[PDB]
Parts: sequence; C-alpha cells; structure tokens
Amino acid sequence: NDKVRFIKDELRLLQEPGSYVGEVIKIVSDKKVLVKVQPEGKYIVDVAKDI
Amino acid sequence: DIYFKLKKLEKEYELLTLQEDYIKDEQRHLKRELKRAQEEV
Amino acid sequence: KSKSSLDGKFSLFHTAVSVANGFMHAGTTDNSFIKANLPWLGKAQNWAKFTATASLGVIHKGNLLEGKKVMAPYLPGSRASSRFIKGGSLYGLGLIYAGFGRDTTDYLKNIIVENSGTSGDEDVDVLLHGASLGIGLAAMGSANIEVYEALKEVLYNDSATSGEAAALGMGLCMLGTGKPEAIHDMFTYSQETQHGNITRGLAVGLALINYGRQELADDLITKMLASDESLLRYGGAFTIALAYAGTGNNSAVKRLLHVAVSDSNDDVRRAAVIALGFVLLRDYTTVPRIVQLLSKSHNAHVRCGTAFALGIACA
Amino acid sequence: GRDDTKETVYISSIALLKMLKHGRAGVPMEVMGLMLGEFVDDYTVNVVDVFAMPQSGTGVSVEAVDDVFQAKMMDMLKQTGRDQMVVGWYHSHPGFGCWLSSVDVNTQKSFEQLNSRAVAVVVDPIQSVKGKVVIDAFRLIDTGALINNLEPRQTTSNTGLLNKANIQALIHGLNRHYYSLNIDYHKTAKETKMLMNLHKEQWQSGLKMYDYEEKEESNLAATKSMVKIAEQYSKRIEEEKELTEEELKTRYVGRQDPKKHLSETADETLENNIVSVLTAGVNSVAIK
Amino acid sequence: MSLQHEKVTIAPLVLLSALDHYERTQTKENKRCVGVILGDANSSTIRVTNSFALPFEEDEKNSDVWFLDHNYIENMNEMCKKINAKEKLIGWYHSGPKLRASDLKINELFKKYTQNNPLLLIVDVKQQGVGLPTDAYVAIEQVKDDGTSTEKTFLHLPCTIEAEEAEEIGVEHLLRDVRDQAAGGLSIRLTNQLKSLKGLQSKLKDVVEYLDKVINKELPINHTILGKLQDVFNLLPNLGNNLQKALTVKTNDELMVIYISNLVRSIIAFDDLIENKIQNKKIQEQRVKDKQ
Ligand SMILES: [Zn+2]
Repeated sequence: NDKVRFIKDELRLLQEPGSYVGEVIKIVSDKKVLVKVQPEGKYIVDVAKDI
Repeated sequence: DIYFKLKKLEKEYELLTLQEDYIKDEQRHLKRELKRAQEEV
Repeated sequence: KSKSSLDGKFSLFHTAVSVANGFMHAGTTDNSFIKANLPWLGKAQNWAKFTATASLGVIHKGNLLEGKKVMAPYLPGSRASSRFIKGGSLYGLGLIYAGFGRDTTDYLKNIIVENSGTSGDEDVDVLLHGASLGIGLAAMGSANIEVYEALKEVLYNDSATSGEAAALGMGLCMLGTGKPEAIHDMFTYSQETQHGNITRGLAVGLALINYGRQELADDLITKMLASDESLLRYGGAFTIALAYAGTGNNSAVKRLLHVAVSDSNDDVRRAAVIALGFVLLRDYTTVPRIVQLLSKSHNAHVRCGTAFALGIACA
Repeated sequence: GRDDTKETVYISSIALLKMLKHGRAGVPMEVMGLMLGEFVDDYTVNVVDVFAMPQSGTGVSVEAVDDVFQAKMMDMLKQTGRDQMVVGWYHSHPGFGCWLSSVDVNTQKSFEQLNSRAVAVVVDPIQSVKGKVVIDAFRLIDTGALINNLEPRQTTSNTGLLNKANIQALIHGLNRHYYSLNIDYHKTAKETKMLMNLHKEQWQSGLKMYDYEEKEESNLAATKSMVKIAEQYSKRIEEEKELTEEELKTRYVGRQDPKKHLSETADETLENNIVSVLTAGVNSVAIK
Repeated sequence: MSLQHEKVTIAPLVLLSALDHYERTQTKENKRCVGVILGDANSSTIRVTNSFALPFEEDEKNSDVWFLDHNYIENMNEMCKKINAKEKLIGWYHSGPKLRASDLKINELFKKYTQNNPLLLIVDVKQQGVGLPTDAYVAIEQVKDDGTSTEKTFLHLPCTIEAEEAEEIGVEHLLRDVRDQAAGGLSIRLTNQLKSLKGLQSKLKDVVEYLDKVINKELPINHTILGKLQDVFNLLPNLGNNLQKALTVKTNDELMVIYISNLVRSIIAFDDLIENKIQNKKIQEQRVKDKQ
C-alpha cells in the first residue's frame, strides 16, 4: 500500500519544476548565502530551515 | 464467568477471520491497482 | 467568527453557516442569530434559502404547541416570493413535528395531492420536493398507505428535482415494514428512470424499507449488490447496513468487506465502508480495529468512508 | 436557476472512441465535430455519439463551422435513427492541455446562443494513456454574474467539488470564463462483455508448438547467460564486503545489477519452459 | 483481380458502431441490420477501420424483395472523404447472426462502389458466440463441390480483432474494470492453452453433429468435406515409436533445464532472506541503542 500510494503521488511530483545546481562562492550572513548558479550569474539565496 | 470468556474468544476469532479474508482480497486488488497505476503514470 | 471568514457569496459557505447555526440552537426555540444578521440571510440564492428555512425548522424542534405560526409566514399562501422558501418551509414544518405528527401529515398530504397534478412547472416541483420530504418525515414507521400512494404519485412525475425527495419520503413512510409491493415497485422503477438522482433516491428508499428484517432482506442483496447500475450497489450497501443494523452478523460484514475492496465506483466503496460502520454499532470497541486497515488505503474514498464509520460507530 | 456544480456529462463508448480516433488523426490540427445527445435534465447531459466536421484550410484554428455539412449530416442521419439534438461540440487540443481559448470561447458563445446549455468537451489524444484518457467538458460563465460573484455553481452536492481544477488550465482562465464540468463514462453490459475480444487469441494458436530448434537454442543461450550472470554475482558478493551504504544506495545506477538479471532470466526461462512442456504433453495426449 | 483475402483486421470502432446501430434502430428478432465497412485495402491484409449506418430494409419473404438505398452510399462517401480521404469503401457488414440467402445477391450491388472484391463481415451483435463474433466472407467463384457448374460463393477468412494507437487507448480505458491487469505471464498462457483446448472440443462436437446429420440425409453429401475429414485423419500422428523416443528425450532435457532454473531461483531467494535478516538485525539494534 505504501508503494502504491508513492507511485500514485509520483505523477504530481514530476510536474513540479526542477532545481538548478548551485555553487557557494561566499557566505554572506546567517540567512543569506551568495551562490553562483551555472552558467549565467550569481544570486543571494535563502537557506531553508534545515540547512 | 467461563462462558463469557469462551464467547469473547469466539468473537475475537471471528473478527480476526474477517480481517484475514479482508487482507488477502486487498493484497490481490493492490496488485491489480499497482499495475494499473504504473501504467497510468 | 465562523461567519466572518466564510463569505455568504458562496452556496457552500452559506449552507455551512446555516447548518452550523441550526445545530447550535437545535431545539432551543431561539433564532437569535438568524434574527440578528438578516443581511446575511439575504445572500441566499436558489437552494441556499432552502437550507436557511430548514435550519429555522431545526431550531424550533419539539415546539409542537406553537410551531406552526412561526413557520406560517413561510408556508404557501403567505407573501413569499421565492419558491425555495416555501419548499424549505414545508421541509422545516415536517422537521418540527418529528414523530408526534398527525395534523402535519394531513396538511402535507393535502398539499401533495393538490399540487401533484401539475407537471414541468419549476415552481411546483420545488414545493413538491419540500412537501414530500416533510411528509416522509411525519410518517416514520406509521405505514400510512395513503401517504405512500400520494408519494408514489409525485415520484412518477419523473422530475429530477422532486424525484429524490419523493423517493426518500416514500422510503421513510414505509420504514421497517418491508412491504412486498413497494419493494417491487421502487426496484423496477429504479432501472428505468434516466435521471441519476432518482435512482440513488430509490436505492436509499429500498435500504430504508428493509430496516430490521435481517433474514427477510437476504434477497435484494444478491440482486442489488450484483446489479449493473453503479448507483444500485450504493443502495445495496445501505440495505445491508439497515437490514443487519446493530447486529454484527458476519454474512453482512463479509459481503460489505468484499464490496469495499472489489468494486470500480468509489462511491459504492464509501457506502460499503459506512455500512460496515453501521452494522457493528453495538460493538463499538471492535470497530477501530477492523477499520484501522481501511484507514490507510490509497483510495481516498475508502478513507472518507472509514472516517464516517468511526463517526457513526462511536457516536 | 443558476445551474449547479453536480452537472455531469455522460459520454458513451461510441462517442469517446470516435473522439479519440478523430483527434489522433488530425494532430496537430485542432479538428472539431458536433456532439449528438440529449438533455435529460438540469443535472445530466447525456451524449450518444459524435460526428466530425470537416477541417477547412485554416491550420491550427477552430473556426470552420460549415453549416451545409452539419445540416446534411443531421438530416440524413435521421434516415437511420439517431434523432437527437446538437448538444455540444468537441475539438482536440493536442499537446497543450484541456483549456479553452478565445476562438474556442467565441465558438462556444455561438453555440450557447442556439442551445444555452451546450458543453464544449475538449479531447487531448496526445497526452492520453491507456487508463487515463483526459477529458473534461466546459461551459461559459454567464456574463455580469461576476457582479454577484455567483458564477452558476450551487454546491448542493459534493459530487462536483471532488474534481480539482488543473494548474495550467487556470492560467488560460478556468473559473474566470467557463466553469468546468464533470465527466462520467457510462458503459453497457453488452459493450464491456465483448470489447474483451480484443485480447482473445485465435483458438488454433494455443496448441501450436513452435519450431523445436529455437526452443533449444534459447535454452542454451539462457544457460550461458545464467553462467555469466552467476559469475558476476560471485564478484558482486566479493565486492560488497567493503562498500558503504551511501554507495550501495546508488551503486547499481548505470551498470547491470547482476541479481535482478539472474531472477528475470530464471523466471522467464522457467515460464517459457513450463508452457513448452504443457503444450507438448497436452498435444501428445489429446491430439492422438 | 486482387487476391487480397488472406487476413482481415478489424478495429473495435467498426464493431461497436455495429452494436450501436443494432441497439439504435430497435431491431427485433429476424431483422438483420446492415452498414458499410470503410477502411483501407489493396494489401494482403484487408483492414476495416470505420463504419456507418445504412437504410437496409427487407421483408421476411421472398429473398428478392430486399431494398437498399443507392444514393446513401455515395452521399456518405462524399462526407467521409471530406473528413478523411484515406478511408475507402471495402464492402459491407450485416448484424449476424449467420449467413442468409441474399448475401450473395446483395454483395453484387456493392461491386461498383467498391474497388476490390466486396467484403462481408458477420457480426454476432447479440453475442451468442464464445470466440470472436466476427468472420469475413469474400465472394469468389470456384467450381462446385458436387461436380456441377462453377459457383460464385463466399469463402471464410481468418479474422483477427486488432486495434491501432487511437482505439487501443479507448478500449483499455473502457474495460478498465474487468481486465485482470496483474494476471501473471505463465498463468495467462496456461489459461490461453485451456481456452484453446475447449475451443477444439467445441469444433469437434460441431463436426460430429454435422456428420450425424449427414448420415440421416437431412443434408446432401459433399465429397470435399469428407475428403478434408479423411485428410485430417491421415495427418493424425501415431504416438502410443521413434517419434515417441525423440519426444521423451526432448522432454527430459527440457525438465533438466527447468531443474536448473528452479535451483537458481532458490539461491536468489536465499540471498534475499540473508539480506533481509541482516537489515532486520540492524533495525533492531538501531531501535535498541537509540531508545537507550
Ligand atoms: Zn481550441
């Protein structure tokens, strides 16, 4: 049943947009991290409550 | 006293038999719907 | 507070607030909330007014001495514009005189007989719906054959708005009796009407018919639970629920489980699980053990069914 | 009567099969055809079968509403029954998804000014799969009922609220111009009994053993593959002694896991072999 | 003249349109229903893809009182060509239940509209059959089996129901309540074997019944049928001697292969058990040392 539920829910999760690979060039502060995302430029990203 | 215990054990057994037949039928239909969902996705 | 974050510009939320208010003052003979936020009641269109008048009827439950005059400026004859308020008035009047009702039965039978002749008039149909629902409620177990005939007359009008209520009132009027003629009539008529609502109404009426007759309702379970129309199996589930009601008989439980696992229409799965919850009402300790396996199925309809089964069992 | 949310469109097997056949035959042109059915009641819209309107040289626009073809087909379909109304129209949206466009809105307005309860069923043959044929009817919002904000939806039942509006459909605007409907394919015992025939083999094929040389070459090849896979299994077990779980969780992603291959080969060859034995014995006994 | 009658393929839409037609015109008993079988041809495998209704009429009387509209065929042809020019008339079908008298006669009416030999498709619309309810009957001219004038009569062809991508999707969706999608491979093959055996038994019983009829002279004597039956008997191999030894040696080899495969399966199960026991022990240790 767990397998079946996971397979049924997988269809929705695939349509959720993916995620870019980032590169932590420099740490800015306690909640902002400078990240250079390939291959265009860099950004000031927000860390989740886990990391 | 003892008769109540016998009847309670009989009721527990009968409910458990219901549970076993339920679980077997659900196993078969979970196989079916797993194949169907694998195909649908 | 509930009415605050629930816009009256929504039939769903308006019906929710009306039903909650009716349950808040159930039998208290006090419509203070309704008599305070009249503009809120103004935001009712079509079937929303029906629920408001029904809640007004709920509030005055048990006021047999003087309850008719409160519903008097909603009954037919008054200066009421929307037909949905007169139908709701008849429904609430049937609601108020629940059980101890004999003058209400005669009044609603007279209304049904007078207005059943018209066919197709969208104003007549809603009133017929309300009157039939009321009169079925005022004849629970009375086995009034005249009421049954008057309710069969309206149901044969083939109108989808009055058909469901007509079937439900017909089922309520002959409740428990298990008349061998109403059974055949309603079962035969269920397999002809194209309207979806009437089929389910007749199925539920058949379920109400076999209330109590455990062994006598062994038939109509082989028929309806093996029927083709997916709505009739929904009635077979409830017929099992009401035949072996509060008994815990194992034939019914085994068949209910088999239906709840092996069927295509999820509606019937939900009905079967609710029926399972209804059968074991005298063994409320056990139910959360059988349904524990039900409550983790992938299909959501089964989960709603087992929630309702718990609600019914350990009430 | 501000309609209701429990309205359901009943599509027969004939209608759905013709819909899919016509939709797949015109990719990517958005072909359109009428929809012969009947209005049972306020809550139910029965649909019997459909027929195709010609696709004029417009391309990917649903604008060919030729009246001569419609009138002729309606009039001389009556010669062999099918006395029904013009309940709706269907047009295929291959690839994008189920949603109405401005041209579709105008065409549905044209239909509504003739029947006022005309559905706008949208097939999608491209993204449909064997068990999840995507289908959903539409009907335009009224007009200025947005001043009342009561788009015609009286939730007198939960049967309409169960369906969830699509994400990209809302982008084109779902609850803004055309409230969605429900779709309920209704079958018949005769049709479902006998569509089973698509997977009924010819009677004279069960007892047919195939040539008895391939059934030995296949066995020999399977045995050699089994030997090689067993050797790979031995080296797998040898290598597994000194690997950490964070690698085994991703170790066999890119290389043949020499265990599922072994089990698959065993099961496949055993099934083929059992079938061969049973066929040989059955024919040797019964045929004689 | 094209010889294209080797194989016949029907999409389910033609057949379901036949059933819809029969249930629509309220045909009672003895009332046959007829339509056209639009498809593609000129290849060895004749393929039927789409159909439509026809205003066929006939009184249960003299077989020549049959009536059928001529303009309707061309009128449907024009509209269907407008919808799709790749579907051409390849004959006609009738709503069963079996071949009638006028089938040869009416087939000639469709000769001009069709390009190749018109195709007859019998449809067991009321479903008395057990196998496929469809069979083809191409009208061809061959010498009489009784040594008399050559007759232009029907010939049965092997008809297989097969769907394309467009119709397979709908068929799989519609019967997605009764088909056993789990099934299993070997089990489904064995079920097919048993069904084939039962079909063989049914055909044998039918042949026996027909011979019982012919010995009582309710039917005439056809020497072609008797010759085919005698050929069937001649082809019957005798097993219960060299063939017996060859079959025995092949069966022994094949069983040895089965033994090897079962051994492999058992060892795979052994590894699965070992790994599962290891993971269970690790889980027990995890819970024990994290609780404490
Ligand atoms: Zn479009």
